[PDB]
Amino acid sequence: KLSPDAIPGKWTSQDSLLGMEFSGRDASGKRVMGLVPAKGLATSVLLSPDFLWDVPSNWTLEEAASVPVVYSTAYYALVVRGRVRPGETLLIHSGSGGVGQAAIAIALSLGCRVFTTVGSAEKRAYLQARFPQLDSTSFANSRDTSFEQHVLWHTGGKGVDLVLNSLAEEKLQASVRCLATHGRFLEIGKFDLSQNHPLGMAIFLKNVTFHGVLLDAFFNESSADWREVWALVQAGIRDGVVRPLKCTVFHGAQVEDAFRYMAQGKHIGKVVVQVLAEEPEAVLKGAKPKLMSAISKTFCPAHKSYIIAGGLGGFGLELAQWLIQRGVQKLVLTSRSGIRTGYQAKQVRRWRRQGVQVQVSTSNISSLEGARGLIAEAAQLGPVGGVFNLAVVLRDGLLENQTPEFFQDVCKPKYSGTLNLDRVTREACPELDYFVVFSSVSCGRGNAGQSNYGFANSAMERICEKRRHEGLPGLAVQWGAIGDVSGTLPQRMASCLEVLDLFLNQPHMVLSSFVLAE
Amino acid sequence: DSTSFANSRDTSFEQHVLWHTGGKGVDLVLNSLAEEKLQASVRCLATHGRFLEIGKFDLSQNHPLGMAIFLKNVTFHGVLLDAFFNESSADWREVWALVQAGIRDGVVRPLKCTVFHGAQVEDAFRYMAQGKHIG
Amino acid sequence: HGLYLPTRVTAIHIDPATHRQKLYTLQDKAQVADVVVSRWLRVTVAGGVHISGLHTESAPRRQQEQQV
Ligand SMILES: NC(=O)C1=CN([C@@H]2O[C@H](COP(=O)(O)OP(=O)(O)OC[C@H]3O[C@@H](n4cnc5c(N)ncnc54)[C@H](OP(=O)(O)O)[C@@H]3O)[C@@H](O)[C@H]2O)C=CC1
Ligand SMILES: NC(=O)C1=CN([C@@H]2O[C@H](COP(=O)(O)OP(=O)(O)OC[C@H]3O[C@@H](n4cnc5c(N)ncnc54)[C@H](OP(=O)(O)O)[C@@H]3O)[C@@H](O)[C@H]2O)C=CC1
Repeated sequence: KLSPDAIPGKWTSQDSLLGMEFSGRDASGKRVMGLVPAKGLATSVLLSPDFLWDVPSNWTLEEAASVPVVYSTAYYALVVRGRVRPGETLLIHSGSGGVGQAAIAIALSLGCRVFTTVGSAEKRAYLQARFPQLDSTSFANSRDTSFEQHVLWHTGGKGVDLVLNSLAEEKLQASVRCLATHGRFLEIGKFDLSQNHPLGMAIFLKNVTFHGVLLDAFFNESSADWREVWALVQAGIRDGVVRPLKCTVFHGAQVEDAFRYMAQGKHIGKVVVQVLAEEPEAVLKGAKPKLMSAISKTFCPAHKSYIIAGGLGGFGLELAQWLIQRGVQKLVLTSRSGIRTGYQAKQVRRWRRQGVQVQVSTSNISSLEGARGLIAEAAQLGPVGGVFNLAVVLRDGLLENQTPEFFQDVCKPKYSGTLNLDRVTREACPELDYFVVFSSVSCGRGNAGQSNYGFANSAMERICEKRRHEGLPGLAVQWGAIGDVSGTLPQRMASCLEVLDLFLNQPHMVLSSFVLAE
Repeated sequence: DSTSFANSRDTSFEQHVLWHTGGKGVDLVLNSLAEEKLQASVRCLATHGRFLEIGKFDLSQNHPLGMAIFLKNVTFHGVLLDAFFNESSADWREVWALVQAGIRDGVVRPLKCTVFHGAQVEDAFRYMAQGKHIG
Repeated sequence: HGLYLPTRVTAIHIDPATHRQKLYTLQDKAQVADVVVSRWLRVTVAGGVHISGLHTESAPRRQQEQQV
């Protein structure tokens, strides 16, 4: 129901944005609970110390996971934005949920009277048990617009000062009418705001402050304004206002069950996933978390350098875009001509702006001296990680019109180039981890009029097979037809890149991928 | 400076503010203009912006306000000074102290005045009605 | 990245007379109009058209995956 790009900040993953809060052991071993913009569900997280709190000894790490998000947003909405003061009357929707409970705990501490809305009766009972201060006159129904009448009646027709709204459509408009003069409306939902629904401006004749609250801005920006909310949360933690919520714990292996439990909508409290079990020691100073079986996918170090022979060419530019997304921050692209089109300049400028240390080269991998020069440039940038050979020089034609010169021309980039790259990499590349060369189904199946191209592709496979039997990395991917950049339909670049992601992990030497027509 | 001025009767202050601010907008808008001008002014706000509304016409007419502006953190205020007289004296003392401090610090300077004698109060009303006065 | 479709436009102005005035023929027989996009001002102007306040929202991929 939510598009990944809606989350503020540029992630490019299209996934892994799940999770916002966690509780675990700092690198040293202290018990901490943090607040990450995204990527909270994981066996580890990389977060700045400004977003980490210290778990008091009275708490267990299971409890810690419920405090950060709800209490940070509650404090930000009330104390920082609404400037709630003691004795005021405020309305909090969905009191059973975490945000509502944090708002109630903050409000009752100041001495404010509270009106709340709860969908079912058991939620009313639970809230009555949690906060004995509330009476039978402090409740209403969140599933209809009847709470307007309740709040207007019990407040003497005046209304309420603050209203923390999480509802939508007609229920938002109803909550607007409950405001009293000099009221403040704190909006934390995102449906009506996203849809640009209208709000009658006649409510502002009454001195009113309509607040748009989004805690996401703090995670990626506005660091200075964050320390205020951090201090408020810490003071609440020490002063007993911040009490951990109820926690329904699911194991790590049953995460889909946890998501289904959340989806059903029956939970009261905070759903927590137990990635790992807490130990009695107050400071474990452990080395690593326990290992688990997880799908394997490709990533690259930041200090490694990668090379794409024939990179400027269109299959090469999509492969590079894929690589930059997987962490490659220094690159080397080879091409005889150099940047000679608007598209290539656009892409390279964008990558340089992103921080990638791109460098276009003209060294020809055909000549062994050229291969040494290319590897030397990559070494100058950094230790060599991989070598992708995508160079190709087609000279098609039936065997009758083929000649030695055309065969030599086709073979120089692919066969000779791969040989020279292999030799130089063996000599002077210890840290190398990938070595890929691209072939065509014209090699396996065979095609008419491409005998030279087929021969050139086949020889590359042999070098890769030899490399793998010797223990060094190697791989040859035989493609069909690439779409965006035989009797087989063109394959889209998205599918091709996904498949290449799959192939780099398997143990086989030569692989293939093509789509059958009809 | 000369880049701090724009045009009010026309709606050309949107391009000016956006251009000279780098497209970010502004942190605070004190608005006393009409419907189209008001809608143009809201679009000038930056993130975390604040829209102080001292007019009456749009509020009285109950004209609509697109809530998408609130997706960006924003604070929309309806500023009616008259509430201080009917109640909220404790709140009023804050404004009183602010104005007194401004007077005793030099921040508050007296505006220009066009004096009309008592017997010509009708002339004063007409002159203000013409709308050509400064001060 | 991904595909974004229009969902709201604040204001659009069209004027065929100015449009006819703006179009300039290329060296070949084709007729061309020069466009500008100012993201700071949120205006897309070309010939006799003026799009202001365009807002686009990401659309989920159909995931037809017709290619397997
Ligand atoms: N502005 C911002 O940036 C932030 C926004 N929020 C908002 O705060 C609200 C509460 O968030 P959170 O702390 O997770 O609280 P919960 O998700 O626990 O609260 C959900 C509440 O919504 C109602 N509800 C009804 N059906 C469902 C269902 N199927 N699934 C979930 N809820 C259901 C219930 O209240 P009832 O029965 O009374 O209707 C329930 O208690 C959300 O609207 C969230 O978007 C939170 C923090 C930051
Ligand atoms: N995309 C496809 O349809 C399929 C292609 N393949 C193989 O997969 C890869 C995909 O690339 P592809 O889309 O064909 O790219 P192109 O054929 O569009 O371009 C090939 C690239 O190699 C460069 N190149 C050619 N000769 C040399 C040389 N001697 N030294 C350095 N660079 C050189 C070219 O630049 P310049 O000309 O300036 O040197 C260009 O950048 C290739 O290896 C191709 O053979 C196989 C199956 C499917």
